[PDB]
Amino acid sequence: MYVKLISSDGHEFIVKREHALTSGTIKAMLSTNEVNFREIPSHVLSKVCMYFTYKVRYTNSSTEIPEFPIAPEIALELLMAANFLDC
Amino acid sequence: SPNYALKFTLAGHTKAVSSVKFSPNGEWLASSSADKLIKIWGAYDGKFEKTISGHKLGISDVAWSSDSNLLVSASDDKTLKIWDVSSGKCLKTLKGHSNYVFCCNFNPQSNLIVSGSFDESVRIWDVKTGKCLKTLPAHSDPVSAVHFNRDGSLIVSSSYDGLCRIWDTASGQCLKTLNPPVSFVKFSPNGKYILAATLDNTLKLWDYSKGKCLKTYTGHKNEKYCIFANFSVTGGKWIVSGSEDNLVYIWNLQTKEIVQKLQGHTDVVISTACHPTENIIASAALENDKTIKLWKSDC
Amino acid sequence: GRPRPVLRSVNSREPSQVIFCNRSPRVVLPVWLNFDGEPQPYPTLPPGTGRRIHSYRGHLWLFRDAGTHDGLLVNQTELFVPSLNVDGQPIFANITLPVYTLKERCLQVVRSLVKPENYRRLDIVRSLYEDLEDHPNVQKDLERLTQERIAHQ
Amino acid sequence: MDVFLMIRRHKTTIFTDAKESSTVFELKRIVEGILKRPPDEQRLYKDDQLLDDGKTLGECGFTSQTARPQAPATVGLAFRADDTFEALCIEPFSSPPELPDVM
Repeated sequence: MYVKLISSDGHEFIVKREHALTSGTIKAMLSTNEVNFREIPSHVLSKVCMYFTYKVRYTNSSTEIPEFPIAPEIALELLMAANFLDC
Repeated sequence: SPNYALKFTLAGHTKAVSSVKFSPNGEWLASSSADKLIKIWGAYDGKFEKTISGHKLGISDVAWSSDSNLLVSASDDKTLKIWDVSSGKCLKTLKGHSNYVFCCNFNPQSNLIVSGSFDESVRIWDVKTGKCLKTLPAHSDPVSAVHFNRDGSLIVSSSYDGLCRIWDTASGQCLKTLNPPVSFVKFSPNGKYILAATLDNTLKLWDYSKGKCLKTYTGHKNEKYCIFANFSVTGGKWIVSGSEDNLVYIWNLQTKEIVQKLQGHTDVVISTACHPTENIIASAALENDKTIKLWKSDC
Repeated sequence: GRPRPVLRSVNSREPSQVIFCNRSPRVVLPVWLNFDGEPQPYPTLPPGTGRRIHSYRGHLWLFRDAGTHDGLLVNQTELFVPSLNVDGQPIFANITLPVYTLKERCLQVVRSLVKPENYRRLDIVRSLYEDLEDHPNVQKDLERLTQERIAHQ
Repeated sequence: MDVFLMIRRHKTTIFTDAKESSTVFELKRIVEGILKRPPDEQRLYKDDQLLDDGKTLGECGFTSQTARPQAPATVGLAFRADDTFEALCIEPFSSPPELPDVM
């Protein structure tokens, strides 16, 4: 199962349903398999999807975990997205 | 019960006072301090007599030769110094420990010095040459006290390893061991017993020949600092010790009852000494106090 | 009489040889809980390094970023307790990053770029100001772990 | 050795994983399941380079070090229908604003 997450500027992100369900906000919005965000732009939403992949891969993994990188230029909008998404 | 009362306060040091010792001839009081100085006082009137300087870091301990002419000091600078009391001249610097030296003593003949160190060794030194004769390495934690018995044929040492070890002076080999850190030990003036303190608010009297604990003294506070205790035998027979509640405790040696608590210091009383012929106690306290007190009793 | 903190080392006096192995990109501060429950900082470990150290059975350790005090994991959990060595083998304490929430990672980055005085100059809701100002602190985890250990009783 | 990918066409981005040993063809089978176009109607690219169906993802330069969960590598996707080939076209993502004064 994949879901489609659509950014404010219309970019479509197709991600595993289990990954998207990292966010309780997305879970609520899913209750189509698509979610339209009104204010999260593509450069932020793409970074959020990378987070989901990272979280699911490295959770419970009992291996060395790399840092999740965040560039300064994206940090403040990503924080706002993360807060809204509760992830 | 004795009736010790405060007679003098000696306020010459500028940091914690670590040790006070009366000269064997009764005339003087030596004090040592974190301020790197030794000071000499009149034993009976507290009159300042001289300062002795030369250590590079704080001094933990001082001890007199049997003839009252020499002092040895143990310092944080990893050395001991032998001093001429009359001149104040450093006759020897004893180099060999590899960390702070906490405790020192002459033997009764005063041809030897014993020392104990944070480096977990006990060392035996030649007084005449200053050479280290033996290094005794069996403790596995800082050594807190060292003391010769009455003919100098035995050394007793105590350590944070929880052990009191009796050593054959001649060979250096350990003859006997007597679990909280042991903070203090010394042989009794008669020679039969050992008095040991541990950081569980407890002093114990040991028959070391028999390996048996005869008395326990409590009521005081001692969980952090290595506090020096003493036998008082010039009048009645008392055990004397400082405490972390800033008091000097005096116990009846046989009944183990607290007979006096001497009030006045404003910090941990780390050191007590008893005069060899008169009923006089000296006490010394840490950084919030920095003074020596002299107390006197009718018994 | 009085409660003592549940999170404190046991004074076992039974030695345990441990390898602190820093498998994180952070400079790591080992924190030892003393016998009264007070946290004591130990020497730091650079990223990609490891050290054989002497501890004791039943002693309690935690590990934090030395510069920011972000919490780290040790053998995939918050606390490390040495056990008895078997067969001459040291015990590994593998220190790693947790999987932080994205929000916490973002807070870490924004904190590293903005002086605390200037947090409220950023154009975000007040609750994110308070989130930024709520810096990591070993006492938080001690409180949280104690509450969790009580809930399994 | 897992590899983590963004498969991108126009304004669509698929997040998926494969192995370094996975073939390019096998990646098209993954795409088929999501987008419902068979492998022979797909063309996959690395940058400007059309990828050969038989080559492994590792042989094309997608490695565990270059294609990580937190920084996936991009694969371009273009479709074909019968004799009409679409060119590769990937719309860029939005841009962040100016870095605030206090950062």
